[PDB]
Amino acid sequence: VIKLHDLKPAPGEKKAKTRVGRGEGSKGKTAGRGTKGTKARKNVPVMFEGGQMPIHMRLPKLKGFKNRFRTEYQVVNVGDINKAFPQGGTVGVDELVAKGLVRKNSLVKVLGDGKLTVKVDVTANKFSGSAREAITAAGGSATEL
Amino acid sequence: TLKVDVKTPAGKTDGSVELPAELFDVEPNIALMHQVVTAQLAAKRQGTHSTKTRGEVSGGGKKPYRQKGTGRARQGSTRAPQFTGGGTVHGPKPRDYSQRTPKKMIAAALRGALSDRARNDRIHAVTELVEGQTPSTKSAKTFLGTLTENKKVLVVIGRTDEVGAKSVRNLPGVHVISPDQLNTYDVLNADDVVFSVEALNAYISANSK
Amino acid sequence: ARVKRALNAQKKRRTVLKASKGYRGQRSRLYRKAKEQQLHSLTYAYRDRRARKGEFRKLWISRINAAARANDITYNRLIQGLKAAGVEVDRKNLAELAVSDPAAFTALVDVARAALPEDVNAPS
Amino acid sequence: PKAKTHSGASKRFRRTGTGKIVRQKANRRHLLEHKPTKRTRRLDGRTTVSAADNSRINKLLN
RNA sequence: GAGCCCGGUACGUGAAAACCCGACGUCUGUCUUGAUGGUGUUCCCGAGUAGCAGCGGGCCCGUGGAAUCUGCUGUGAAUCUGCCGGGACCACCCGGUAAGCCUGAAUACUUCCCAGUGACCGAUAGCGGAUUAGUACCGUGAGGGAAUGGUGAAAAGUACCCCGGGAGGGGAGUGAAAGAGUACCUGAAACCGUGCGCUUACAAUCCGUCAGAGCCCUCGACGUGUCGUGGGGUGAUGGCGUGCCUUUUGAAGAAUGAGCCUGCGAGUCAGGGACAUGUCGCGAGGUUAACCCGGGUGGGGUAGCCGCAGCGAAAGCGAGUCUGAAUA
RNA sequence: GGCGUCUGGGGGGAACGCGGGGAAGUGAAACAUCUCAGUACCCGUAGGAAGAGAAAACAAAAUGUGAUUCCGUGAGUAGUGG
Repeated sequence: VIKLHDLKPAPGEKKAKTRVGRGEGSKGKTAGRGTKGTKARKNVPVMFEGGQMPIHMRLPKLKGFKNRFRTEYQVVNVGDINKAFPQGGTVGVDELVAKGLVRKNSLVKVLGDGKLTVKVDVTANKFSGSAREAITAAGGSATEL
Repeated sequence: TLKVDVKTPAGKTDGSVELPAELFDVEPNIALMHQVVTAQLAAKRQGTHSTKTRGEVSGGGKKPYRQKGTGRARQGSTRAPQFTGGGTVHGPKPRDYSQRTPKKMIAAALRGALSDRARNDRIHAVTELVEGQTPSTKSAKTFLGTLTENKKVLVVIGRTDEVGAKSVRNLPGVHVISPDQLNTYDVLNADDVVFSVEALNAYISANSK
Repeated sequence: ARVKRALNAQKKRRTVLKASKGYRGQRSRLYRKAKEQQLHSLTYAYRDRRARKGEFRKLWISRINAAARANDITYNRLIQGLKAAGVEVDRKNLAELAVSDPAAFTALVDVARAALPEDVNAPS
Repeated sequence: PKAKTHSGASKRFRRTGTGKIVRQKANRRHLLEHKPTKRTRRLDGRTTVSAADNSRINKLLN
């Protein structure tokens, strides 16, 4: 019968905290800081490089813009369809959502990475060429919203 | 699959309650239960400890005396940490100790504690603690003595069972919990668990559904 | 929880002060000076434990040399003769024999003389 | 308070599929007449961040 | 060290009067001289206002291509095919109807009152303030600002005698204890004495350490003192021996700091932060935030977040993709 | 302007609100743009809460939401910046 005093943590799951400045035995009189200097008192900023031009300022900015109007698709490969729908049948967006192939409230695009050998009807937002050929090859249909 | 036979305060068996395997037959996990109860106790603790730092002590807003010429050590304020009556450097401050344990861990720990209790047949089911409409601590104590001879017991009755809750309230080793408030710490702290029939059925229906 | 530093410090202070009994002046009363003197005393003890073997060997060599010269023989020739003769008695018991049993030391001197080569300076 | 990422480091460095940090080579802005086409060609494109600056650039980016 | 001694607790009870919440009324206004769905035209729909220009403020936006909002100075319209906004601007569509006014709830806080709580402090701590406390004291003034807790269960606080001017003490008593006497629980260290044992006035001593004669004490055995798998104290004498810390190439010091003791005095916390590494749950899935319901540590909560496809400045394509006239 | 008669105001308060004025030590390893910070402080005012509040609003072709306020995400993102 396990009681409240029979509860112990997993082996090695707790580790003793290292307390510095507690005598020369463990870490004394310096707490692992060495002798004097800037680092011996407060800190050194990451972006600082000693007065030489930093790597984050002497390099050209990455070219281009971001296109706030970009449309992004959550993708699903035909191999995932094959593995997750062995019996085939109707495949909609929320079937993939239930099967956990795509996120719940996003656009869906079907790609043709895997092997499709089951007659399957897929209704998505977009299809790649290889995905459409793979779906139609197995007798299925590839309609898009 | 373990069977628990319902006992009545009259002393006769009433029926039986079927304990599902997934609720009363899981392998206890010592580390998981330890973490869960530690988080529970941390959530219980209130951090009402505070100390005044060098900036919150009264006064000390002026440099005391001449830095030089005195021949004494240089001081910037009379509230410095080295000064008697000065501020505290790293003192306790009000803080929250609660941990964000996932739901699955808590459920698994409670299931493990319940299964450990059931393995040694420390689970008992009753219809009512005492004859209804009037609390009676003597009758409840006698019934609990008949049920078990252990020191600490846990009584799980519904929030509407006022008579039983009042009856078993004053016993030194009896702790009263509601079926929806079951937790690892309360189960593990108790040698025996006494379930009301409606409370046990409510717990099983809530969990196994 | 606030912790007072009394007991933890008093323990080591008691041990150090007890270990420094018999010292002269501040070295037996005040904890800091007693601790410094404890460092020095333990270092001195560690060094003297190593040096004591050499000191005692030197004393034994002196006694053996005196006893051998009392028998008209030098210490080095006596040692060489003893080594040649195969007697394996060390210098401690040799000095003990010299001090306590002169007859045994005389017999050992005789056997050492017997074991020595005819011409000690010969290139042999 | 949530940590703030670096602005210039974010504008200067990229990440590939396997998390490799990628920068763009300098000396390609102006004064490009005396530079032979091969010099500018070898300065074109993007390279991986050298292991010496990997730690600093990672700390700045995260 | 009390559930059964007391105050109390669980549980029930109680308001003359005052005040606060409701409810029903007197009372007040208000519609009923009213209501409906139809047809084609003139008027009205908030003016020194919108707009514009100059100089500014604030918006992710530091004047920038700078939209919306706003202050001052000039200029200054329209009333619905009117006007404003949809990040310069123009056209089309869409949304709305400025230059008039009120509006409860969800939200922030505690001078003060009530009831509690604490892996908070326990008299150098905790409020500066457990005691005359913002007092004493310091400064003309604004202002600064301390220190001081505990006899005993009950004062039963030592009647009486003696020494003494008293203070103080010795007897005698009270007390379980006066090694509790209003200088009072426990009573450490620094510092100052008294008594005993050893040693010290021919001696150059980081004051100790290793050998060590003698003297004293003590534990056993055997005789009358003498050894022993003994232990202690002090030690004449010999060998060795340049205090500690910091900063240093390097300091026993003639580089720095310390008169001593007792207390206090320095890598801590917050954030679903970032990285790395243990450990646990679940696992192509993991996980909830706010919030709601539980007198709890429990249950719910899919909004999001991280994985699940990459390449390209981007359009875009996609196990490929970019550059490229090119499978180069 | 004077006279007489009634009704109001004046000051205090620990925090919270609104509307104005508004620094510097600091960081940028110097410093003036910038930050600190609309912070510290000052001024005028309330209330038990205050302010805002009923589209001359968002949105993007959805036959879409529908006063204000507050909390969590969005997100340290889009951007902005000697």
